[PDB]
Amino acid sequence: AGYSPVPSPDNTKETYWETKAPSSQVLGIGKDVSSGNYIVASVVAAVVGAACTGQCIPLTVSPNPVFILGSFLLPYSWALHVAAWIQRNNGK
Amino acid sequence: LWEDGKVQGKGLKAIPFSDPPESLPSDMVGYVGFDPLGFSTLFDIKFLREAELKHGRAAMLAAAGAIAQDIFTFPGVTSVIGDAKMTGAHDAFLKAAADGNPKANAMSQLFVWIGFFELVSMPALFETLNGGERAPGDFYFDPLGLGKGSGRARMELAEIKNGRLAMIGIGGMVHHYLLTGKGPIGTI
Amino acid sequence: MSPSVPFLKRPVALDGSMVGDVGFDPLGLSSVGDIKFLREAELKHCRLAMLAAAGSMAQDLYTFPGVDKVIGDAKMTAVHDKLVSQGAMGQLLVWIGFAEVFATMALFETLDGKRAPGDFKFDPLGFGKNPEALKRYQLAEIKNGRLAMLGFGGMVHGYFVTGKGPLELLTNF
Amino acid sequence: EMSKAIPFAERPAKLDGKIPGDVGFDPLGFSDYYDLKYLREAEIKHGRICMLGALGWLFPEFAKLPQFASLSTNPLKAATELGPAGWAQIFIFVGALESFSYEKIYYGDSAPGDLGFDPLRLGKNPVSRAHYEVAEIKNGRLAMIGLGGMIHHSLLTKQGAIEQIMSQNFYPSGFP
Ligand code: CLA
Ligand code: KC2
Ligand SMILES: CC1=C(C#C/C(C)=C/C=C/C(C)=C/C=C/C=C(C)/C=C/C=C(\C)C#CC2=C(C)C[C@@H](O)CC2(C)C)C(C)(C)C[C@H](O)C1
Ligand SMILES: CC1=C(C#C/C(C)=C/C=C/C(C)=C/C=C/C=C(C)/C=C/C=C(\C)C#CC2=C(C)C[C@@H](O)CC2(C)C)C(C)(C)C[C@H](O)C1
Ligand SMILES: CC1=C(C#C/C(C)=C/C=C/C(C)=C/C=C/C=C(C)/C=C/C=C(C)/C=C/C2=C(C)CCCC2(C)C)C(C)(C)C[C@H](O)C1
Ligand SMILES: CC1=CCCC(C)(C)[C@H]1/C=C/C(C)=C/C=C/C(C)=C/C=C/C=C(C)/C=C/C=C(C)/C=C/C1=C(C)CCCC1(C)C
Ligand SMILES: CC1=CCCC(C)(C)[C@H]1/C=C/C(C)=C/C=C/C(C)=C/C=C/C=C(C)/C=C/C=C(C)/C=C/C1=C(C)CCCC1(C)C
Repeated sequence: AGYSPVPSPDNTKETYWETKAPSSQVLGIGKDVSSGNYIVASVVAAVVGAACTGQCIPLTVSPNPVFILGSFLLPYSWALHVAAWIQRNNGK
Repeated sequence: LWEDGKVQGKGLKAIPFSDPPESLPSDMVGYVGFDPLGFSTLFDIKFLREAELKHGRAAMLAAAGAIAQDIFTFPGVTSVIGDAKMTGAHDAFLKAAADGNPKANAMSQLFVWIGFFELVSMPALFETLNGGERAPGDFYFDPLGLGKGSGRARMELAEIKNGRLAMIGIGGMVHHYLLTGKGPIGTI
Repeated sequence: MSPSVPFLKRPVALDGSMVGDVGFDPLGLSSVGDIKFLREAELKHCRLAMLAAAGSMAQDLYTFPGVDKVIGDAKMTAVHDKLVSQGAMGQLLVWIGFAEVFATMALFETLDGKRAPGDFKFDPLGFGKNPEALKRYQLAEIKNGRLAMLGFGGMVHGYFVTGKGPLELLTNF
Repeated sequence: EMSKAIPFAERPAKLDGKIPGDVGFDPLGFSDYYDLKYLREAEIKHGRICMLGALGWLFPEFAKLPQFASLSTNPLKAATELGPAGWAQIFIFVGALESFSYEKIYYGDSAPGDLGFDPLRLGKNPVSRAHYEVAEIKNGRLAMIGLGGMIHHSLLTKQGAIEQIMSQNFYPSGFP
């Protein structure tokens, strides 16, 4: 009980949840984004990332930087659609 | 011409022996009581009406454009796409784009701009589905103020009916082209 | 609502307070992030892009003595590429980076609420005093900067398509 | 007190015969341990899967989509031949369908197997609805059995069901 208080970064809120969905403070900068916005973002990111990955699957010795960058949207789309589900069940 | 009892809505029943689904609303413009396969039960009628109006507008444009292309083609397009009609013109423009003629990027420009409008309007569909003020199809684009007040009833029903007719007509046009190779005018 | 896009709801973040706010955010990019940060970015881009557009036109018209020998027939991005080797672009980068470190301090102040976005207290000739004037000149700055972003994009991409600078292009087409 | 299915054994306590497709058949007593509603939903889903599977095990032997004409009449060989992209699209379609089932199971209460899919409104008449519920359960059971048999027959003979019947190689030669 004598332990020193644990320092945490500024603006650290309580994110623990036993509800159906987290509190939308889990989504940070995107907490105020709409669920429809997240859905469209996830679909667009999935399509673009899949296309840019297919444009690089037989990787050459000089891959396109824009295709490399866009391929990171397929992993991004997963988080986007998770956020979409979170934001649909939190009222938005 | 809302004519809720004559041309749309209320007891209007396309199929006398089978009643319409409970989900289908009578208040929607163009309600003849037609939904035998119960699509309205499966999907939100707001989404279906947005889709119907978008399809009707695209098909009306496509039919009018097929007629216009068959009767007239702008000065110079013949140089870039030879003689091409209907979907042949689409394929020809894409072909020339691949061939490297900079003049043949019409379809790419069309896609860019139409997709820009669709991307910026998608939130409108989401807001409509989320119980927003917007009706399924109204984009508030009435510059000339043609449909204002009394006309709205007939204008909306006319839009839907002409759009359905154009949906059928453009399909007929495209398939007649695929078989005969002619245009909407050549066939007739 | 949304006067700009009449078929979309007014953006939640945008209340119409800021200059040049026509409720334009169809994709909802103001919901993500802080609107002060986005306004600082917008004014940075506005000023940079309008300087860039005026510079493109002015380089097309006039060039300083002895630059023709260094750059040859290069225009626009070709001038960039040519003078990176010479070292001009490096010196510009050094000095702009100095100014931008201090602008980093300014942005950190803005996010804390101390500084209004885009306000560096740069008014030598003293144009903006009549609070009315500054209120007009702010709207004019935003509008001209937006027009200039679009204009510089058009100039650079016209150079890409044709290889001609803005006014040289406009003369012949 | 006594099971209908097994007249010489006592009726399972949870299976009182009220639920559709109940004849008191539970010799190993799954209903006592596991949640009966979950079991009913699982049975209905398996029956639907196997009804479609049994139909599609034989349909390609009668007609094929023009795109997949080359693919073998053997359903397993056709599965191998389809390729990742088409299988990925089928998987996405199935997962989109199963999102609704996920919602109805974990975040909703409803009649087992009720996902709201009744576009043709064939279930409004209560008597026809009862017959259709029992018919769905029983056709699903028969399809489960038949499709398991079909999968094993295709494994053995390396041919389609109709082809196996026509060639009359009903009997095995050993393990593959
Ligand atoms: C709809 C159900 C169905 C049908 C119509 C068929 C049809 C067929 N199967 Mg079978 N099969 C089925 C389900 C079915 N199967 C299932 C669910 C499995 C397990 C996954 C199998 C596993 C299987 C294998 C492994 C093989 C077949 C094979 C065959 C073929 C030859 C059968 C044969 O030789 O019978 C002979 C019949 C018997 C030996 C009868 C079993 C012996 C006991 C003593 C019978 C007891 C009778 C008793 C009264 C039953 C009820 C008692 C209870 C009420 C207390 C034939 C096309 C063969 C094949 O195609 O080879 C290429 C083959 O090798 N099947
Ligand atoms: C008014 C201000 C001014 C500016 C802002 C400016 C900017 C730049 C830049 C931009 C980054 C470059 C890259 C550049 C390059 C050269 N300048 Mg120049 N210059 C200015 C003034 C003069 C004057 C007065 C002279 C001169 C010259 C040269 C020569 C010589 C070439 C040679 O002789 O081989 C070269 C290579 C001399 C010359 O020859 O001019 C006929 C000369 O006398 N410059 N100069
Ligand atoms: C604030 C302040 C001060 C200051 C200051 C300063 C230095 C202010 C400088 C302001 C400037 C340089 C503004 C420039 C705006 C340029 C625009 C809008 C260009 C648009 C181009 C377009 C649309 C285009 C185009 C085109 C395209 C795309 C295609 C091309 O083929 C050609 C074409 C042309 C047709 C002072 C010094 C007074 C002191 C004061 O105490 C504080
Ligand atoms: C929900 C709903 C709808 C619906 C629907 C639909 C589409 C319903 C579809 C139902 C289907 C396709 C049912 C298929 C059942 C197949 C069975 C039972 C096969 C058994 C095979 C056996 C026993 C075998 C075998 C064999 C084996 C194993 C070995 C072989 O040697 C011999 C043999 C071949 C005999 C619609 C869309 C109308 C909407 C409406 O609002 C309600
Ligand atoms: C551009 C392009 C292309 C293209 C293309 C395009 C644009 C293709 C478009 C195809 C279209 C629009 C097809 C429409 C079919 C409509 C049917 C069958 C309606 C049936 C209605 C019935 C049966 C009604 C029945 C009845 C009902 C329901 C109600 C009342 C009574 C009645 C009305 C009789 C390609 C494909 C060539 C490729 C090319 O490389 C690029
Ligand atoms: C500029 C400078 C001067 C002095 C000091 C200072 C630190 C400031 C320094 C700054 C340096 C900076 C900011 C460097 C930044 C560099 C960065 C971020 C480099 C990133 C490189 C990443 C690369 C290639 C990634 C390529 C990825 C590939 C192929 C992936 C492959 C694949 C893809 C894309 C899809 C299919 C699967 C497969 C084949 C595996
Ligand atoms: C994943 C994979 C790996 C390798 C194979 C393959 C490529 C096909 C692929 C897929 C495999 C799949 C989907 C396999 C599925 C297997 C299936 C569905 C097997 C089914 C087995 C069914 C059996 C025994 C049923 C036995 C029924 C019995 C006694 C009934 C007896 C009864 C009678 C006679 C009277 C009344 C009482 C009672 C008990 C009902």
